This record gives sequence, structure tokens and C-alpha cells, in this order.
Amino acid sequence: SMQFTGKNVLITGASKGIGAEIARTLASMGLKVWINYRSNAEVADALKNELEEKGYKAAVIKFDAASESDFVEAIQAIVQSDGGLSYLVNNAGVVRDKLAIKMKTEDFHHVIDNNLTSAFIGCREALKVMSKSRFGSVVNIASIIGERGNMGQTNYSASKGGMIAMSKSFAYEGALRNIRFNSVTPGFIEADYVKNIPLNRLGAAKEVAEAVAFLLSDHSSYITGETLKVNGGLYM
Amino acid sequence: SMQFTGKNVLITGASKGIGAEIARTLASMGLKVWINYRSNAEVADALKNELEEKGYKAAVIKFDAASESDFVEAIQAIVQSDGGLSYLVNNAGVVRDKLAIKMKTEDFHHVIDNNLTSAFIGCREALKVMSKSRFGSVVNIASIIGERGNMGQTNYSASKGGMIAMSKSFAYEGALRNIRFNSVTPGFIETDMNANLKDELKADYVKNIPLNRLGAAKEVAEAVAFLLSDHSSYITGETLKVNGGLYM
Amino acid sequence: SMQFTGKNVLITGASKGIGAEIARTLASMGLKVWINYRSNAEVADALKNELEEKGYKAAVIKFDAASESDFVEAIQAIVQSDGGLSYLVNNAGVVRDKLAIKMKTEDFHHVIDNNLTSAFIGCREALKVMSKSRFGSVVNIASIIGERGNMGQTNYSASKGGMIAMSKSFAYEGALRNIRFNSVTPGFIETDMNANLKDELKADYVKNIPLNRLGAAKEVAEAVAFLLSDHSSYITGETLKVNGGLYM
Amino acid sequence: SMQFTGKNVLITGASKGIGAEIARTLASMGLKVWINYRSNAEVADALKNELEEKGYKAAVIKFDAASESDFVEAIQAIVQSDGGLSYLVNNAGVVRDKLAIKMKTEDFHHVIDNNLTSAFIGCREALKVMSKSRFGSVVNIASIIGERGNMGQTNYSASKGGMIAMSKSFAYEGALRNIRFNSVTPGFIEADYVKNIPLNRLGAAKEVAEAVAFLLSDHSSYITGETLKVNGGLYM
Amino acid sequence: FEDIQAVIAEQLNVDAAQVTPEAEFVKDLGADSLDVVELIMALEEKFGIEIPDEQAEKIVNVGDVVKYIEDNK
Amino acid sequence: FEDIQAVIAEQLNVDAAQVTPEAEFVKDLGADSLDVVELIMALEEKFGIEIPDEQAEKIVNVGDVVKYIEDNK
Ligand SMILES: NC(=O)c1ccc[n+]([C@@H]2O[C@H](COP(=O)([O-])OP(=O)(O)OC[C@H]3O[C@@H](n4cnc5c(N)ncnc54)[C@H](OP(=O)(O)O)[C@@H]3O)[C@@H](O)[C@H]2O)c1
Ligand SMILES: NC(=O)c1ccc[n+]([C@@H]2O[C@H](COP(=O)([O-])OP(=O)(O)OC[C@H]3O[C@@H](n4cnc5c(N)ncnc54)[C@H](OP(=O)(O)O)[C@@H]3O)[C@@H](O)[C@H]2O)c1
Ligand SMILES: NC(=O)c1ccc[n+]([C@@H]2O[C@H](COP(=O)([O-])OP(=O)(O)OC[C@H]3O[C@@H](n4cnc5c(N)ncnc54)[C@H](OP(=O)(O)O)[C@@H]3O)[C@@H](O)[C@H]2O)c1
Ligand SMILES: NC(=O)c1ccc[n+]([C@@H]2O[C@H](COP(=O)([O-])OP(=O)(O)OC[C@H]3O[C@@H](n4cnc5c(N)ncnc54)[C@H](OP(=O)(O)O)[C@@H]3O)[C@@H](O)[C@H]2O)c1
Repeated sequence: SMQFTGKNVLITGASKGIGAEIARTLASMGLKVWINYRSNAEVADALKNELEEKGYKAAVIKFDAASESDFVEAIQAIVQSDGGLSYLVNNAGVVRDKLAIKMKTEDFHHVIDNNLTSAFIGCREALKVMSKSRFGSVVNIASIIGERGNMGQTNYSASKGGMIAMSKSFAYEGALRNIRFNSVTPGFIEADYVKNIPLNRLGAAKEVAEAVAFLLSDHSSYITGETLKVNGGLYM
Repeated sequence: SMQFTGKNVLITGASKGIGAEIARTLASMGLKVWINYRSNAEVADALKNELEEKGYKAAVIKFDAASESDFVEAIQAIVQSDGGLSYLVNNAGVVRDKLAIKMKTEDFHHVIDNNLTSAFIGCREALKVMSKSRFGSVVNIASIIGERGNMGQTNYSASKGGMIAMSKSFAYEGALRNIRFNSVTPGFIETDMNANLKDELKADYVKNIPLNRLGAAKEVAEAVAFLLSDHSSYITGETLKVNGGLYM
Repeated sequence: SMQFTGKNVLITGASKGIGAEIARTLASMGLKVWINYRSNAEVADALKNELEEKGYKAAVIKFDAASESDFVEAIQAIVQSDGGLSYLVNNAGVVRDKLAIKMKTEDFHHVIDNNLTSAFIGCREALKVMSKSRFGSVVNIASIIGERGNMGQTNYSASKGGMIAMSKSFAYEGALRNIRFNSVTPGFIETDMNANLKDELKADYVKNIPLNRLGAAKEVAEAVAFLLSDHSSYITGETLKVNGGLYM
Repeated sequence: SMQFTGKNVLITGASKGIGAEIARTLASMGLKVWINYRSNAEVADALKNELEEKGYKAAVIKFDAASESDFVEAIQAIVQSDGGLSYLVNNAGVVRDKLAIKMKTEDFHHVIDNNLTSAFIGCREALKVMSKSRFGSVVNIASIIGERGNMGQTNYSASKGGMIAMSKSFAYEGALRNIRFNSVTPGFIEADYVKNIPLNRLGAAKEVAEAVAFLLSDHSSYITGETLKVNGGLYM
Repeated sequence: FEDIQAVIAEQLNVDAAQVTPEAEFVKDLGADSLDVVELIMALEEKFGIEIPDEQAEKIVNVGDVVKYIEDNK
Repeated sequence: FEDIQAVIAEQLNVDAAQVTPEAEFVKDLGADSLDVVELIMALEEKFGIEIPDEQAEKIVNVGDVVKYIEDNK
């Protein structure tokens, strides 16, 4: 457990994987989790059935991370459900990995608009909602690639690295009302590459979730604009 | 001067300012420069005429670097004209600075496609055309906000940081055939982007540069030249910083 | 609170300031803390008495962390007392700030052996004693000048940067047995190092922190706690930054 | 070739290897090189015999990089030979690589005092000599290890990383009289590790030398406090 | 006007006597920037609908907000 | 004194009339820091030998450099 002065969190793309279990962890710490799905709701409902069976608070929502009006409408509906929003985890992510010579401009705009523009909308809405309350925390999930780069991921790396830089800029803008923006760059998360990780194992999603939790927490209070490398030593 | 195995460079958005200086600098070092212009070609044309009256090889070309097909056909035309392209400088950049709460997504995409996406098209076509000669140097013009971040600069910061990360990835993709990609992070550089700016907000930056002065576009240009030259033949994927100490 | 598989931590130079807060913070989270003191033990002893009257496990210990043999014997004594040592925080730090032209090498070595060398001895003995249980977390207290650099701060900057690089190397050496090393780069932290400092030079920093405030030692302490806890079980060799935005 | 507003350079540990050929390159660009040796002079003399046979200007000097008085006396003697000093290349470097458990405090102080303290002396002397002239450039040779770290090099990595941080601080102090301080981190310089370098080859010493030359040059005029990664992509 | 006085004065800790119709927000009422944008956004919370950028670009005094709001009423 | 006037005034672009024996270097003659250290170092170039830190620590006016130099003569 950790302190959380805030009350609820919204987690984009949280029906499965990492997203699902940031929801699962944050709810275990007493926060109301807003699990976002984009296509099916059988799995997102199953997640909050697991949650509420365990006595935590969960609630699902449908909206495309890429869409400004859908995301904005949503954030609005959560504000008037719960009387405001406290924390955001910009998690929605997709890849289309190709060599550059085999990659077109659409294979690039997809990953940009769908990995990066979503996070821009989210952080800007964060500024908007959390200003009166003078409090909040936002965490963008980035990658190790947004830092070192990878062969075959010219679009994914651009999207993440831009996310990190923008995120620093959002931290600048949100500090004036006591809002923290930070970034988490996971390494490889669950086998050739294991030899390259010093901890000699694939990171589990619960570790990335607990890192996000520390960042949203009040144990990160003077931490803004940082980029938290959760890679087991894969990049230093 | 410096020492280049290559012959020709393409420099996007090189009609004025920083890009104009990179063009002059590489022209004076024996390279044949391909100045690029989006709209008014009078300024560009004047730059080429200056370079040619100095006895240098220069030539103007008009695409929108954010347009894929335009960029591809102009690089194809350059290959057909000079028998190949050696060096690329992705310089095209625009800024729209607004607070994030007043910023529409149009103002985000504007900066993303202009500053980031054009660089992607340039790097890919550079791979394509330099693959065969297995030789090449590309330099993307990022910014210090691509690294540090800034206020009212969410779109610009996103574009520049994406540029740096994607440039690293391109260094990996093209290293095997000796195609080197690198970046440059200028500090406060006294060109058109910065002229119209509050004087007491501008004197706030001279405070934080240890070199106590505004950087000139020629000083960015010469670092770009060094990264293109044969001297940096073992430097790929570096994000060389030219801010006079404003960031370290 | 947080969640620690370990039982005990050794925190060098924890009698007052930041180190005092890391000690309080870990004591309140169920860990048994070993406060360290170089000279006057009255302050340390008072800190332990405070922690124990809160119903916490604390104990004071006196080495000079720059002395190899002293450090080794005190860690050996801790192992003999508690049956092993789980966590380490290399916090001992001193500053002598002078311009480089007035700085003797005595003033360089002073800061090097106090701030850098003690951390090395701590990290090595942590490897030694945590190797057998194959579990452990060490956190070195670097600084923002370890990253950014500063004026009149050549010795301090050297020591902190060396700390970060050496801490990365220790992360490699100890990763295989699940011994994680990490670092912390605080910004302006309102403890004894900074109290006696020009007020109009000190208000020059509030300008450049976006959070618009001086950081408290407890806020550094809780980040240290998170890096020690079981939450960061996949984080080794990170240089986590706690400067309120002063550096990004 | 490149511009050099200055006149002479001093290069510590320049009898062989990298050092020898920074001397060899800088002299090829018209600068007077001061080749420093510490033990034998047969090789340092041989270097300047190669140089002056080729029509460049070279001159040898004997002084321990680790010694404050020896280094200070020297810099002084070069100032009154040549009427001043323009550029410095802090190059002297030694390693003693061991696992940490097999490494003592002396195996660490050797590398610190002998890789790091030397560079401190050099940069401080640089401040001292070059202040009146209001001009100069200093370049410290660091490493990739001073950046990412290596297993078995806990002392070498500390020395280099501290060198880089101090060097940034020297850049702060020297900017007030127009003196630039910068750093060069070479990768692996002349075979298991070749697979890890993207350029798929060991870097040659001439490349590190030409990087140092660009940094000392007037093509680096607004470049101070930077850390120039000459690693072929090994670390990004 | 009276209500506009009160709301702008609440919005940035300023006494009602400060707000004279030619009191600039930054040079006079002492405001940063985002605070002004938020003031505007606050004044659209009295439904002056999207007083457009063109007037955000043209606003600096507090008589400046009587205009563009009685216009967009 | 006259020569000390001239050399300190040369050292940091200041008119000889500025240097009155209680003219502080930073608050009055307007100096940064390193410049003062260098002034001192310049005054040891007239061989006042190592006017020691204890006096560097105690120096701020220009009557302050008549002292410690007529002392260390
Ligand atoms: N797993 C790794 O190795 C790894 C490594 C580094 C970082 N990361 C990052 O960590 C985060 C989670 O990764 P992950 O493994 O969960 O990816 P994942 O396993 O594919 O799950 C990502 C989720 O994001 C969703 N998403 C994409 N665009 C969306 C949008 N516009 N609106 C809503 N949801 C959207 C996907 O939705 P759909 O179901 O519609 O696809 C999916 O639910 C991402 O930001 C990813 O980039 C992952
Ligand atoms: N000055 C600084 O402080 C600073 C520092 C960091 C980086 N830089 C970089 O410097 C570069 C330009 O330097 P500058 O600041 O001096 O800017 P500038 O004076 O505006 O020069 C920018 C040029 O790029 C052109 N351009 C923009 N988009 C283009 C496109 N899609 N295709 C072709 N040309 C295009 C311009 O547009 P028009 O046709 O509209 O004239 C203009 O000629 C940019 O990449 C910027 O990102 C600036
Ligand atoms: N405050 C900041 O802004 C800031 C930010 C960056 C990092 N930190 C780090 O904070 C740590 C201490 O925090 P502080 O700034 O609050 O300093 P402080 O108030 O001086 O606390 C430093 C403590 O470390 C002790 N110590 C020094 N050398 C020691 C040694 N060899 N063995 C044992 N103890 C030793 C002290 O010496 P005595 O016996 O002489 O009391 C003192 O108790 C340092 O590592 C510093 O490098 C400070
Ligand atoms: N080669 C690589 O792979 C590599 C990698 C990264 C960076 N570097 C760095 O690049 C620089 C040159 O490396 P290198 O390959 O030339 O090392 P090297 O081949 O061993 O040559 C280094 C030279 O430094 C000299 N030196 C050491 N301490 C000295 C002192 N106090 N005074 C004078 N000379 C001293 C050595 O002198 P002695 O002859 O007395 O030993 C030797 O002449 C060093 O800073 C090194 O750390 C090397």
C-alpha cells in the first residue's frame, strides 16, 4: 500500500496486460479505477468482476484514446460521476514494426496518432480537470525504445520519445497548479533477449504497475518530469 | 574547411535562417548544396545566387517535406540529376507555441507533421538511395526542448523528442551499410523563430547560458558539417548538443 | 507505508538532515535502522530515542565511512548482531565549494574520499554480505550537480558523477544475485548544507524550479524507500531524479 | 584541416596509442603539439621524429599527470616557451579491472588519482593560463563506461563519470572567460564485443582524435559541457 | 460589471478596488499567463460562448472583458 | 595607493574616480567573483606573496587591499 491523497484514476487501454494490472494494483491501494476498453467489454467486465469480487472499486468505460471528442467527453463524465478526477495513466499503446524501407507513411501515422496523440489529449485534459483542485498526478507509459531506439521500430520509437519530451513539457505547465507529469520506460515485459537483461529475466507487469503507482503516489511529491527506467538494467 | 567523401547534400527548409547557414557552410566546403523552399522561392534563389557568385555549386528545389510523394520524387530527381545523393540534413521545422489548455489538436498535428514526419520521410528515403553506394550521413535538426522540454512547447517538444528517438532507430537500421544518422540540439539561436519575442523574457535566457551570448546559425551549421564530414565516421546515433551550456 | 522483504538497513551519515529523514522514514515502515554518526553522537542518539519512543527499531553506530577497515568491521558487527544486512543507503556527503583557481587538491580529495570513496566501500561490502542471501537493495545519494554540473562545484560534481557511473557498474556486478543498486539526484533540498547561503542567490533557484518550492528531506527519503522496497524489484542501475523539475 | 584560432596544444599521456595520434592529427592541422610522456622517451621522441620528418611542429615533455607540482611547473614552462597555451587534451588513462569483491581500496585510489585527479589539475591549470587571453578549449577523454558502466570496472567507471561531471562544472567556470570544456567517450578502440557495435567494427584511434579535434576547433564554438559519444552506436 | 469585478478578483487574490476598467491584468492586477486563460475560461462558465481567440488575443484590461462578453451575449 | 587604484581599475573596466577606499568591489565597483580572485592573484603579481585566504576571505573594499599588502610587504 501507499498514500494517495487523490481518489480515482483513469487508465487508458486497461482491459488486458500491463493496463489491466495497473488497474488491478491501483484498486488494491484504495483508489477507484476507471478501466478503459476500446473493443470488447467481455474482458474489461471480467477484470472488474475480479476486482469487485475482491472488494475493490472498479468501473469500465468505452472510448477511443485517439479521438479527442470521445476522450474529452469521457473525462467529463468521470468528473461528474465521481465529483472530479485525481490521477491519469496514459497507457494506450500499439506497434507496427517494419524496416524503414518496407514502411509507409500510414504505418507511421497510425503509431503516432494512436500512441502519442492520445497521450497529448489525456495530459491536456489533465491540466483542464485538475486545475481548480490544484492537485494531481499523470504518468505516461513510454518504453526503453523511446530512449535507446530499436531496429525495425522507427515509428514506435518516435512516438515514445516524443511522448517523453512532451511529458516533460506538460510537467512544466502543470507544476503551476501542483500537477506532476512523469514517464515510465519498461524494458521487455512478459526469449533471445534475456541474455541482455542483467537481472536475467523478463520483467513482470506488476513491477511496471508498482512503478506507476509510486509515481502517482505522494512518495513522488517532488518528482516531476522524470523518466523512470523499469528495465532490469537493459539500458542505463 | 572539412573533408567529405560525399558530393551532394539535400537540406530541407534551407531558404533562410539556420538552414541558409548550413547551406552556405557546406557549399563553401566543396559540397554541391540543394537548397529547399516551400513557398516564396525569391529568398532561396537569392541564396543560390550568392553561393554561385562565390564560385560554389548550389541549386534550388521545391517540395513540401511533409508530403511523402513530393519528397520521394524530388530525391529521385536529385539522383537522376547528379547520379546519386550523399548527405541529408533534415532541417525543416515550424513552431506554434500556445498553452496546452488553448492548444487544439490541429496545432499539435501541425507541428508533428511538419517537424517530425518530414524528418521520417527524409531518413527513409536516405536509407533507400544511400543503401546502394553503402555510404551516407544524415543529420536531423532537433532542439534543446527535444531534450529538456519547455512551457507552451508541448507540440514542439513532442516533435523534437520523437525526432531524436527515431533518429537513433534509423542509426540502427542503416549502420550496417555505413549510413550514419545523428542529431543536433541547438540552444537559443538568433534566427527568425526568435526575433519577435519579449525582450525581458529573452534576457531571461542570457542569464542561463554560461557563454553569455545568443548562438549564431553558422555555429549550428558547422556542427552539422562535422557530423556529415568523414571525421565523425565512427559517430552514429549521437545527439550532439550545441546550446552554449544552457543544457548539460 | 511500503513493502520490504528485508529487515535492516545501514544509512551512513544519518544523524541529521536528509539522512535523518531516510532513517525515520524506513523506521516507520517496519525496518530496523542503523543510524551512523562520525563525530557528535548526541544528535544521532536523540534521533534513535525519538524513533524508539515511537515504537520503532533503531540503533546508532560510529564509523568514518571513508575508512575502509572501520566500515568493514561495522558491517561485520551488524551481521553478527542481526544475522545479516538487507539494505544499504550510501548517504554520507560533504561539500567544499570554492572556485577552481582557489581550490587546492586537498579540497578535491576531501570531497572525493568523503562523498565518492565511502560509497564505493559501502557498495562492495554490500555485495559481500548480500551475496549469500542473494537479495539486497542499495541506494547511493548522488546529486543534481552529479548530472548537470555547477560552478564552484568541481570537486562535488566529480564525486557525484563518479558515484552514478560506479553505481551503474555495481548494478552490473550484483544483478545476477538480485542485488540492485540505484541512485537519487535531489534538487535544492532544505537541509544544513544550504541554510547558510545568500538569500538573493537562493531566490535565484526558486525561479528555476517549476514546483516553486524548496524540497524537503522527507521527500528524498520516500524515493529512497521506494528504491529499497520490493516494488522496484525490476529497477537496477536507475538514476532517479528528485529535483522538482529543476533538471529534466 | 580545420580552423584553430589557437596556437599550441598540450596532450597528456601522448606517447602511444590514442594520445600519440591526437598529437599526430593536431600537428597535421598546423598546431604545435606538446607530447607528454611519463616513462620512456624513446617512443615519444620517435613520435616527434615522425612528426618533424613530415614538416609538422612537435615537442616532448616529461611530467606525471598525477602530480600537481610537476604538471603545474610544466604548463608554466610551456607558457614561457611558446608565449602561452591554447588547447588542452586531458588524455592520461589507466585501468585495473577486477570484480568488486576482489578489489581493494588501493586498486580504486590508483585509478581515481591517476585517471581523474590528473584531469582536475589540467582543467584548473587551464582556467589559470587561459584567463588573460580570454580564449581556449579543453577536452577530457572519458569513456563509454563513464556513461553506461561495465561489470568489473567499478573504479574506472567512477573515474570517467566523475571526469565528465567535473568537466561540465569546469565548462561553467570557464565560460566566463570564453573557455570551452567538453568530453569525448570512445567506445571500443583497437573481438567478442564486435556484435554489439552497430557499425560492426572496432573504432580506430584516428576517429577519436578527429572528434577531439572538432571539439578543440572553432566549429565547436557554442559547444561547451557536451559529452561526445564516439562509440559507433554501442551506446545511445 | 460588479459581478465581473468579483469573479476576476476571486480568480486571482485581488481586492475589488484594484479592478478599474483600465487595469491591465499582468502589469496591473499582476497575473501570470495560464491564470488569464483560466480567467477567460471562467468567464465562458457564465456562458459567454467561446469568446474566440481573436478576443483572447485582444484582452488585457478588465474593461476588455466587459467588451466581447456583452458582445457575445 | 595610486598604482593600486590604476591596476584594480584596469582589471575591471572602472574609472579611477570610482575607487574610494571604502568602495566595495561587488556592491560598488560591480565585480563578479572570479574577477575578484583574479584581482587578488593580480596583486600577488606585484609579489605581495600569497596574501592568504584568511585575507581573501576578509577582502571587499579597495582600502582592504592597501591592508594585507602593506602588511605582507
Ligand atoms: N509489453 C511490452 O513489452 C512493452 C514494452 C514497453 C512498453 N510497453 C508499453 O506499455 C503499455 C502497455 O503495453 P501492453 O503490453 O499492455 O500493450 P498491449 O499488451 O498490446 O496492451 C495495450 C493496450 O492498449 C490498447 N490501446 C491502443 N490504442 C488504444 C486507444 N486508442 N484507446 C484505448 N486503448 C488503446 C490496446 O487496445 P487494443 O486492444 O485495441 O489493441 C491494448 O488494450 C503501452 O503503452 C506499451 O507501449 C509495453
Ligand atoms: N532558432 C532556434 O533557436 C532553433 C533551435 C532549435 C532548432 N532549430 C531548428 O531550426 C530549424 C530552422 O531554423 P530556424 O529556427 O531559423 O527557423 P526558420 O527561420 O523558420 O527557418 C525554418 C525554415 O524551414 C522551412 N520549412 C518548414 N516546414 C517545411 C516543410 N514542410 N518543407 C520545407 N521547408 C519547410 C520554413 O518554412 P517557410 O516556407 O514557412 O518559410 C523555413 O524556411 C528547425 O528544424 C528548428 O526546428 C531552431
Ligand atoms: N541538501 C541538498 O540539497 C542535497 C542534494 C543532493 C544530495 N544531497 C546529499 O545529501 C546527503 C546529506 O544530506 P545533507 O545535504 O542534508 O547534508 P548534511 O546536513 O551535512 O548531512 C550530511 C551528513 O553526512 C555525514 N558524513 C559526512 N561524511 C561522513 C563519513 N565519512 N562517514 C559518516 N558520516 C559522514 C555528516 O558529517 P558530520 O559528522 O560532519 O556531521 C552529516 O551527518 C549527502 O550525500 C549529499 O551529498 C544533498
Ligand atoms: N583504448 C580504449 O579502448 C579506450 C576506451 C575508452 C577510452 N579510452 C581512453 O582514451 C585515452 C587513451 O586511451 P589509450 O588506449 O591511449 O590508453 P593507453 O593505450 O594505455 O594509453 C594511455 C596513456 O596514458 C598514460 N598515462 C596514464 N597515467 C598517466 C600520467 N599520470 N601521466 C602521463 N601519462 C599517463 C599511459 O601512460 P603509461 O604509459 O605510463 O601507462 C599511456 O601513455 C584514455 O583516457 C583512456 O581512458 C580508451
